[PDB]
Amino acid sequence: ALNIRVGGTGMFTVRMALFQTPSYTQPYQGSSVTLSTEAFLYVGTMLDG
Amino acid sequence: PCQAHRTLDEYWRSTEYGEGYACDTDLRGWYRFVGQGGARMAETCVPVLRCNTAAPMWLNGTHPSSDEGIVSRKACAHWSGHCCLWDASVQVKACAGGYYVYNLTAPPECHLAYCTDPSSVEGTCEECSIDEDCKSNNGRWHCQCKQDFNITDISLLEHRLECGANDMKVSLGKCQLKSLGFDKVFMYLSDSRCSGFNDRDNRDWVSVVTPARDGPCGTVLTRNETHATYSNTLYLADEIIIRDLNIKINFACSYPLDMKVSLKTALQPMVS
Amino acid sequence: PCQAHRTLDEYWRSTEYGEGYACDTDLRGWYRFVGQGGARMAETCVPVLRCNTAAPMWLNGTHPSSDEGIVSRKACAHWSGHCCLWDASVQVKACAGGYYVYNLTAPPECHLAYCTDPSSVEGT
Ligand SMILES: *[C@@H]1O[C@H](CO)[C@@H](O[C@@H]2O[C@H](CO)[C@@H](O[C@@H]3O[C@H](CO)[C@@H](O)[C@H](O[C@H]4O[C@H](CO)[C@@H](O)[C@H](O)[C@@H]4O)[C@@H]3O)[C@H](O)[C@H]2NC(C)=O)[C@H](O)[C@H]1NC(C)=O
Ligand SMILES: *[C@@H]1O[C@H](CO)[C@@H](O[C@@H]2O[C@H](CO)[C@@H](O)[C@H](O)[C@H]2NC(C)=O)[C@H](O)[C@H]1NC(C)=O
Ligand SMILES: *[C@@H]1O[C@H](CO)[C@@H](O[C@@H]2O[C@H](CO)[C@@H](O)[C@H](O)[C@H]2NC(C)=O)[C@H](O)[C@H]1NC(C)=O
Ligand SMILES: *[C@@H]1O[C@H](CO)[C@@H](O)[C@H](O)[C@H]1NC(C)=O
Ligand SMILES: *[C@@H]1O[C@H](CO)[C@@H](O)[C@H](O)[C@H]1NC(C)=O
Repeated sequence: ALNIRVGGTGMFTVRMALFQTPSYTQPYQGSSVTLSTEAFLYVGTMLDG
Repeated sequence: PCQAHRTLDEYWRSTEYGEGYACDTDLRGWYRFVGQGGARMAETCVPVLRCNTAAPMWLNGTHPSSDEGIVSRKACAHWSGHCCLWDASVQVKACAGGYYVYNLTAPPECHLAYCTDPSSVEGTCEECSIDEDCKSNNGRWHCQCKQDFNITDISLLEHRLECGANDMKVSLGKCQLKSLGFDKVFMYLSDSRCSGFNDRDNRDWVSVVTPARDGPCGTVLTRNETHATYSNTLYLADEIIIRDLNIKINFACSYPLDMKVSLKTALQPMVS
Repeated sequence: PCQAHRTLDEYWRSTEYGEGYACDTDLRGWYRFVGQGGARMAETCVPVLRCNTAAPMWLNGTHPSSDEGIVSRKACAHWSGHCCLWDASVQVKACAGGYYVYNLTAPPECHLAYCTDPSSVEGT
């Protein structure tokens, strides 16, 4: 029996979504978002790794 | 030869036509049979009274394969119930692609003409990939790959491993394996239910897809403080059984645990 | 319409909520507002920076009474101090019972979302 040893290196996929709303239902498709300091931000990081 | 010839778009030369009188003595040069009559001229002595002629003719022997050069055949003529009663000189030459060119001469007397069988119009060569030459063997076109693809040992075998996020897959260009001596391969994981399959992206490949999980195909996950590796074993053989030259591909690719994100949308504050 | 609509249960949509940045650029179709936020939406231009939105909207005019059919209204957008500075098109229709439906269309620009006043959950 002959044994060959090879391999690789892969990266998991992880993102963020700028959730327009609290409770994190809808992400953001834009590129420039303009708020006032008093407004809250609702974000997170998701994992399709 | 292959570039200097005349065509004959005639549907009446087929071996299905009822009967006729026309005889060929004005046929002079190299010809490319094209149309519903046929692309190749007959291989067996067709029964008498066919091909729009009382005494149809045929080529004895077989059509040459690809890459042979000039070949000489003696076309026979069937008449009076005795196959190959009259004889003529013909010169058959294959060509790059699915056609032939013939040195068509005048038979000794009238009432002699050539036929065309349906031949292998169904058989095509586009099914051969771009790296597969349009070769032929005994008149049947096959896909012989690059002769340059010649590797003797097995250590030099090419392994296309990309470690995708969801799963890892090991690919093998089937040209190198067919040059290695396996007309058909059998990629067996730790569980043989994980048999490989063919796929084409830039050339011919056969590949095994192993999910990047612990156990789904007997996959062994081994995670240390830094990374996490999936280690399994693959098995190759040209047949169902193995008697010598055991093949074991112990591939393992590892994913990270510390890793980063930044948002793709600019944000702008405004305050009084 | 009254049978073909999508339920919306959001407690943050109320005019009472502090502020956010929602813009309903994807809300397609007819919607039935439910929850503590309210079943009917805001009838007046709520003061700016509310309803989890920098610039929330309001339906100008009144809700249609029962047996009114398809009613076309234009949703006004209070922003920068000018109530109804931007406009949208809505189609509010009465429904059997104490609830309504709306034809909510995407705002021309983001930071534009709807509200729901407490309305008349008391009115039974
Ligand atoms: C925890 O486990 C992880 C994952 O298994 C491990 O990371 C590994 O570190 C070792 C030790 O350095 C690497 O070993 C490889 O060995 C050979 C040569 O000995 C080569 O394949 C590698 O060098 C290559 O590095 C680059 C890779 O493209 C290139 O510059 C070039 O190909 C080089 O030849 C390397 O030395 C092994 O690769 C990593 N695993 C990876 C990167 O996936 C880690 O060390 C472990 N931690 C412990 C045990 O504490
Ligand atoms: C087919 O090929 C032959 C040989 O290349 C061509 O020439 C004939 O060659 C033989 C042998 O030397 C001569 O005896 C004949 O006289 C040649 N034939 C002619 C017609 O000149 C031949 O011409 C080719 N036939 C056709 C029909 O193209
Ligand atoms: C609300 O009602 C309108 C009117 O039936 C729906 O259809 C729109 O009608 C106008 C006028 O013809 C068209 O210009 C629009 O393109 C139509 N919209 C669509 C999406 O086809 C409208 O769809 C309804 N809106 C909602 C949100 O339910
Ligand atoms: C033509 O080929 C056939 C088939 O093999 C053979 O019987 C015949 O003898 C051949 N003709 C000559 C003149 O040899
Ligand atoms: C919406 O209604 C309000 C209140 O009656 C009114 O001030 C405003 O002009 C209306 N908008 C349009 C576009 O007519």
